[PDB]
Formats: sequence, C-alpha cells, structure tokens
Amino acid sequence: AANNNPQGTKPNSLVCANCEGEGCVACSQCKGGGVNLIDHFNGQFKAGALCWLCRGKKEVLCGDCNGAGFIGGFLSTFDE
Amino acid sequence: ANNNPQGTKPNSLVCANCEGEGCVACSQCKGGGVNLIDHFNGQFKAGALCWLCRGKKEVLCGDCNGAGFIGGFLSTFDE
Amino acid sequence: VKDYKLTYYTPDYTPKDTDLLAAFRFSPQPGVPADEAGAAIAAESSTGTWTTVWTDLLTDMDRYKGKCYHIEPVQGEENSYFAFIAYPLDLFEEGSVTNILTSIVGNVFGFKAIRSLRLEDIRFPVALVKTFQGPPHGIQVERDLLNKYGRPMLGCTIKPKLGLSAKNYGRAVYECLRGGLDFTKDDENINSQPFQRWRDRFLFVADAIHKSQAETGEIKGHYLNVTAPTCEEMMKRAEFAKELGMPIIMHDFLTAGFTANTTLAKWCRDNGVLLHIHRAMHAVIDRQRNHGIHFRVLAKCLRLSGGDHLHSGTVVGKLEGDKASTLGFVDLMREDHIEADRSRGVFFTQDWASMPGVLPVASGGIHVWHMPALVEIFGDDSVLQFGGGTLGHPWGNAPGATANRVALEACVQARNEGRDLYREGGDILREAGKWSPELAAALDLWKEIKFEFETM
Amino acid sequence: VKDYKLTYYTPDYTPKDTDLLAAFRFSPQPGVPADEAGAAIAAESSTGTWTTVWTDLLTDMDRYKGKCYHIEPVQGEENSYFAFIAYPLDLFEEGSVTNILTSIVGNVFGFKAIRSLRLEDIRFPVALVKTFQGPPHGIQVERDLLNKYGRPMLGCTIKPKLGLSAKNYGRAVYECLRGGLDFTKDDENINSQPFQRWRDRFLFVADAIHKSQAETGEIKGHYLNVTAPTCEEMMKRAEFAKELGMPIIMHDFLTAGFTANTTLAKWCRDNGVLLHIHRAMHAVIDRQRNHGIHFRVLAKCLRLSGGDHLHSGTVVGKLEGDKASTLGFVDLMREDHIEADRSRGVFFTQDWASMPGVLPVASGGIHVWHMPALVEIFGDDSVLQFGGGTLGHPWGNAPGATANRVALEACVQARNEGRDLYREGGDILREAGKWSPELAAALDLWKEIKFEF
Repeated sequence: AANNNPQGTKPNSLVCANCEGEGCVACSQCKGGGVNLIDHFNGQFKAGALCWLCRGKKEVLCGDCNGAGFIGGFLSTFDE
Repeated sequence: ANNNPQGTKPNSLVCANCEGEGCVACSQCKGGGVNLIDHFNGQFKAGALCWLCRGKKEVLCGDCNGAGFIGGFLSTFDE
Repeated sequence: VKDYKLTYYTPDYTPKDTDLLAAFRFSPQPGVPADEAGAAIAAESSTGTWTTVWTDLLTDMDRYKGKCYHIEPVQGEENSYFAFIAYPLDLFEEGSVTNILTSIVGNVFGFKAIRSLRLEDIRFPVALVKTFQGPPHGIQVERDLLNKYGRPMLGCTIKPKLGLSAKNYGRAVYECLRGGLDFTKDDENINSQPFQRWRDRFLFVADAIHKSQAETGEIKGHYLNVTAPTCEEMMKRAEFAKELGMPIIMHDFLTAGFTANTTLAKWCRDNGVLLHIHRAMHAVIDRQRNHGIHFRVLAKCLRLSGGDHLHSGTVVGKLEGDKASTLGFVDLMREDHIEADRSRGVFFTQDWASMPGVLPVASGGIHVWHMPALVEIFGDDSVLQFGGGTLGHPWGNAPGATANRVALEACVQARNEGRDLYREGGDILREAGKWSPELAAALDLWKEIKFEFETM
Repeated sequence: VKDYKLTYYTPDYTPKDTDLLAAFRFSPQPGVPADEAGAAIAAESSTGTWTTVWTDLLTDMDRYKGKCYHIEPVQGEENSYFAFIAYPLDLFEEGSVTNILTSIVGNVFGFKAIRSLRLEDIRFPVALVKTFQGPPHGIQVERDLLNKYGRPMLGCTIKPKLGLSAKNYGRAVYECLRGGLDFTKDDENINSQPFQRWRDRFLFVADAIHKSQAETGEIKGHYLNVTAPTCEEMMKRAEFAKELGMPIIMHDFLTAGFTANTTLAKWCRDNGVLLHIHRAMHAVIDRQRNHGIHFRVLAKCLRLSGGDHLHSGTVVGKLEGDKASTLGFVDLMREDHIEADRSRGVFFTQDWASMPGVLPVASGGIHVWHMPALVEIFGDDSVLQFGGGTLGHPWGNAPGATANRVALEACVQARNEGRDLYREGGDILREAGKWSPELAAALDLWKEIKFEF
C-alpha cells in the first residue's frame, strides 16, 4: 500500500508508520476522488458511480495500526 | 552457646547451634539430669530432677526451632 | 540435616503411581548449594522441618512428607536448576483445586535463601483425576449440541466500542450473527455498569439471537458475561440467562477465583449450558521467565475444575522456541495421553482417564491473510475470534462476517483436497476472492504476510 | 489530533475528586521513550486506541478513557519511571472489586513495548468507598465483643498439624487456651483430608473451647478454617460453626478468590461472626521488586471487600527502607485519613469516610525476647501469633502459654509507666522472670537476648 513494510513503527516511538498515527488512510481504488474509473468486475460495478471499495467516503481503515495508533495491544498484535 | 547471629553453617543452610540435630543438651544440669544448687526459694533443691529439662537431658534448639535449617518459616520470619 | 543426606533428598527413590509430582525451576542465593536448596523447597511445602522432634508423638512421620528425588542443571542458563519433588496422595482434599494450590505453592515462594522460583509443570495421578468433575460437556458433546462438523468455529468480539446503549448493542450483535458468524463475545469489562445494566443487555441480545437464528437456519449464540460481585448475583444472572434460552455463558477464573468457577461449572453441568473461560489478569503471574507459575499448570487446573473453551493465544507470530511450548500445552488439553517431551515443555507423562477435553480459542488482531496458517496449526477442533478483522470492513458489519466465512470455507475445502496450506495460502485466497466482492475488499484492505519464505 | 500529541498524556490536567488514580512503575524496552509508554499504558487499560476513527462514531468520547498526567522518573534506579493515571468513575460498577481488578490490571501487564510493569498504589474516591460494605465489625466493635482492653491479643499456631487425630487436636487446643492465650489458629493446609475430616474436628474444638472458657472466665476462640471447594460447602461449614457457638472463622482470599470472600463477609455481617483473613499464595504475586502487584493494593482491596484481621508479617528484623514501608500500610489499615508520604510508600492521600479499621497480625517464629519491640511498634491494636514460641517450652503447652502471657503483661505495664522499651526491654523481662519459673525457663531456652541498639 502506501508503505510496503509488514507492520512497523516509526524509528523510535510507538506511533505507526503506514497511518502516520491517524488510524485512517485514503482509498487506493479512487485515490480520494470518490468515483470509479474502470469496470472492476464482470458487470457488477461500472465506472462513473460511487467507488466500489470505500462506498464514497474516500477513507478506509488502516491495516496494521488496526484502527489504533500504535503497535501494541489487543488490536494490532497477537496474544503471545 | 550465645552467638551473635542465627548462624548458618559455612556455605550451607544447616543450623549451627545444633549442627542439624534440632535439639541441644541442657545447659543447666550438664546432661546429668539432677539439680546442682538451690534456685528460687529452696523449692528446687539439689538432688532432684533438673528444673529446666525435667529429666529429658535435651531441650529444643533456639535459633532454628527444631527446623534444622534457618531460612524456613518457623525459624526466620522475624526479618 | 547433617552430612546425612537431608532425609528429603533421596535420589534413589522412584515415585509411586499415586504421587503428585512437581517440577520447580529455582535459582539460589550466592553461597548456597543446589541439593540443600532442593531439600529446603521439599520441606517448605510440607512439614516445615528437617529433623524429627515435632512430628513424632507416637508414630506419624515420613507419611506426610514431600521427598525430593531429582535435581539437574538447566542447559544454557547459569546458576539455575530443575528440582523434581513428589508429594503423597493423603495430603490433598477430594475435589478441591484450592487445596492443591494452597498446599503446593502456599508459602514456598517466599523462601529467603532462594533468589527466584518458578513452577513449570505438575502431574496429577489418575486416582485424583477421577474425584473431580471436569468440563461440563467437552468437545464431542459440544460439537453435537451446536451441529457444527468439519470446520473450526468463528466468532467476533465487540471490543473497542464502549458506552453503547443496550439496543445498539443488540443491533450490532444481530448484524454480525446474520452475516455468517457462529458466536459473539461480550467485552470482559462489561458488567452492570450505570450506562448499561445487565438485564437490558441480556434482553436485547436474546432478541437478536432469536431473530437471526430463525431467519438463517442454524444455531447461533453469544457469550454473556455472568461475572458478579457475589455468589448470589452470579447465580441470579445465570438463571435468567438460562430462562431466555441461551446456549453459552462466560466467566473469568483468575479475578473471580476457583471456588466460584467450580460452583458455576456444577450449575452448568446440571442445567446444560456450555461454559467459556476467559483468562484475564494472567500476565501478572506468568510473564517473567524466572518467577511465577507457568500457564500450563493453570490450564491443567482449569481442565480439572471446569470449562469448555479456553483462551490459549495464537502462534502465528511466535518463534519455534515458544510456538513449540504453546503447541505442547494445546495438546495437553485436548488429547487423552501425553508423552513426556521436554522440547515441547511437557515434563511428565500425563494420562487423563477418559476425561473430556477443552477447546482452544485463538484470538487477538487476526485477519483473513492468517486463515491458511491457523487452519493448519490448531486443526479443526478450535475456535477463532476476530476482533477487528470483522467490524472494520469498508462497508459494514454483515459483509465482514460474510468475508471471513468465505475465506474459512475456501481454506478448509482446499485442505481436504490435499493442497498445501503454507505454500498456497495466498493462491487459495486470491482464487477464492474472485466471485465475491466482500472477500475482494477484505483482501485489499489488509496485507499479505508470507510467514517464512515458504513455510512456518 | 495526530499522535504527535498522543491525546492521552495531558500534563496540565488536574484529576477530579471522583476519579480513581493509579500509580505504575514501569521500565520500557530499549528504544521507546517514556511519554509514549505512559500514553500506551493509559490506552491499554481503557479503550485500546489513540485515535477517534473507531469510537467517536456519534459524538461521544473522552468520558470512558484514562489519561496519564505525570511521568516523573525514579531516583537511583536507571531506566525506570513512575506513571500516574486517572480513570473516570462511571467505568466501574458498585460493590464489585473483581471489576476494579479486571479493568485496571487486565491485559496491561501483557503489553509488548514494556519490559516490566508494577502497580504500586491506588486511590479510591469516597464516592466509591461508600458503596462497599467494608469490614463486618471493625476494631472497636471487636474489642467490645471480646472484652479485652489495653493490650495486644495473643494467639498460637499448632505445628504438629499433619497426622494428628481430632481428639488429640482438641486436647492440645484445650491445654493451650487454658494456660492464658486468647486465640488458637487452625493450620492453613487443613481442610478435610481423609485422616481428619472437618465436622469431627469442629466438634472437639468447640468442646475444648467451652471447657476452658467456663473454667477460666475469659472469652476464648479458635479460628476454624472454612475454605471449601464450592460456595455451598463453604456456607455449610460456616453455618455449622455458627450453630456450635463459635465467635470467629478463617478464610484465604487469594486462592478462594474475591467473589467467595465477599459472599462470606456478607454472611458474617448478617450473623455476627468475626472473620480472619489468611494471606496464603501472596509471594507468587508480590515478591519481585520489578513485576507484580504491591501488597498494599491488596490490603486496600481487602479492607473494601471485607475482613477483620489480616496477616502482615513481623517488622522487627527488617533493617530499614523495606521496614518503613511495612509500617506505612499498617496505617492504611487502622487509620481514617492518611496524608501522602512517599518515604513510607504512600503515594496518594486516602480518606476512608468513617469506614471501620482492620487488625494487623504478626507471626513467623517470634519468641518472648521480641515482646518489647512488637509491643512498641504495632501498639495495642494488634494480635501476636506464636508458633514454636509456645509449643516448644520444656514443660508443656500450658507453661508456654503462661510464659508468653506473663512477658506480655510485664512489657505493657512497663510501657504504661513511661519507660523506654527499646533500651531496657531485656531488663524488664529479667526483672519479671524472677518470681515466675515458666518465664525463667523461657528466658533460658531462647538464648538470643536481642539487638539492643
């Protein structure tokens, strides 16, 4: 995505890198625009309407900082 | 007899005042079992059973109350 | 005691088949030997003496005595030893975990001449296993009650939301259960708190369960948290939850205790509900590798006291130094005969005497790209909880459930056909995420992992 | 809003009077700052997020999250800090201490970016203190029930414990109590083993109590262990011990749990029984100085949940530092208002709102030569448990009881007149052991006189 690291913090602090500590990133199908630009399936989603992924919000959750802002805890890692 | 600390053995856990046996020899009748002099009011007269051990010739150890080792719980939790 | 070998360290002694064995890992203070420390650990957790001047009136002695029979060093660590000691069977009450704990680990962990002490394992004889109840139902009975064969079960905790009304809570539960999940879990902090009392929560959750189960066609549930301040409040919550017709409840066995957990397990056995155990406040006892009580001991004590599901932790991220130990104590609570294997942490050979097994629950920040791994490690006798990997789908609650369901079915169906699950995980998921938009969006949101260049 | 601010470390925030404060001592991994670690401890033990993308869906947040407000470092130690955290009041339910435990010390101890974490103190607001029951009776009511004024109380434990029939148990208890002691204690491993069941032990102990009390004129007692495998068995044992007429029972609050302890405390309040709390299985949680839960937090949680006596351990042989801390939390068990004094371990000012006290108990291998020190440190609001110091006398059990009784009375009478007990305690013991043979034998057996400064 925006960062190709598997799951990583900033150099020292615990703040997440991919989301920059916001918890939400910009859609990668419409590039924040909000409308399709190519048919993405057989005929289910045609270009010129709401983006199929973000449904028109231009923002999605982040993958690693799994909604949180850092890289510990019951949200972004495994229980031992 | 009267030593300063509870006194573990050198580089060990065993009690010293008894060398691990748990009981010591009475320091009043010298293991004899019979009094030597008058003690309180002439009520413990020389010639009868020792007033401390009462003829058993052995009393309990003091630093290690029969435990035999020091760091235990019936001999140590006065720290 | 003397040059005489302490009367407690008897290396030529072999234990009976009705003795409770225990393995401590200890590290002594500077200037103290190892054999004396072993004998002292043996004497502290029993009659607290080496000599014979107290426990000798007429005959009673050496019967209620914890002989120590093996001391060895630990490879790699310096100044650290393993002490195997063995207790008789007449010291322990019949049917009480509290007594076993209070007798073994009562006041030995405060020994002064020991720098640190850990309890690594324990072995209950069959004669003692058969005086306890065990889990209310087990694995086969619980799999038959819910009618879920073949695949592992799915669940979704609602963790990050707090301060929600009771009706919106019921609504989220309904949206998840309708979409294709099996269970749903209350946050363990939720109790009768002023913004959300318990009876309202129970009512609306029961309504959601009935609706979704009637309009879907299979059996669905929700772990209701019945942890309470007293015995009376707890039994009252449990009775009301049974009245509504709920299949499963919840409890945590470390803040509430073992007396309450045993009482609740007997009630659940009488009334036919399943019990899900949540391990909270456990890192306070078993995180540091040099002091405390390792967790496999508590897993055994829970299999004895009662419980059908148990949180065990995932192993997708651990190395082989700890993945091995976790797989070890996961086999310690499903099978019926475990052979000693020190590489997997099992110290003694344990035979469970046809007592049922418990069910491991793998949870905590997992998503779709982990599904190939889990289905390969835990097998299909387990439960999978998806905290954030479900409620965060780009367009709702029910689509996330549908995505996870599709991924699990694809992975299982692929494993049945002989295909590998460490080389072809990504392939399976990508080729399945082509006739379903939900799984495509889910695959696009998270990121692949590629565990270790081909495998593990 | 970005985590260049952390939204949780608000240093100028002043905590309200209805907020629950907690003080952690933590040590972070090599490469993590201190402020980030404080904010992460505040977020782990609450809604586990720094961001508002998840919770604040509908204009509601900031009222269910804790916030760090002070991260001072530790003097002397290297790479260790203190972190103060303040939790709102509407996160916890009333009357439940299991909820407080599972909400503060839940998963925070399993955090990965922390090398070690310990919980040192905690402050309950009065708003929350007032919803718990507290001790069944307290201190004043207990002294009035037992009718013993102006001196500590005396108790003895029975070490021949294992493999001793119920009738010989009763006879030993009778000998001890007849000599002059007040309480006898039942060992903490003895519940219902096959060699000695509980009903036929309660019987003979009650018989001995009735004999010795009708013979001496005082009020005698024996702590009867009611720790059972279930709620029903526990209630059965307690009801039987009440029917016989026993004035005090025993329990273990760390192996049996807090639910069972609260249940038993409510029963004991409704039925007029006193409750003595034994602290088995505590070093497994609070020995190491760098991971666990300090014992004063558990003492506070106990005073809230219920209990009349509490074991606290001797303080005579602790040199300093770790001694002044112990005294510290003794003041957290008897007083009503305790000002902050970090030298004695007390971190926050605690006000108990006229809730009763709890009685300390000292034990662990003390003999007659320790009588002055104890009587000067703990005062007169305490119990003194003797192990071998009573059963080891060369003459028997009743002489040992008489010896300890005489020594205690002498030390108390000497303190009343205005005599220093640290300097001339042994002098008092020797001047008293002249007209009594038992005290002389005792003074001659436990050779260690003292450390007289």
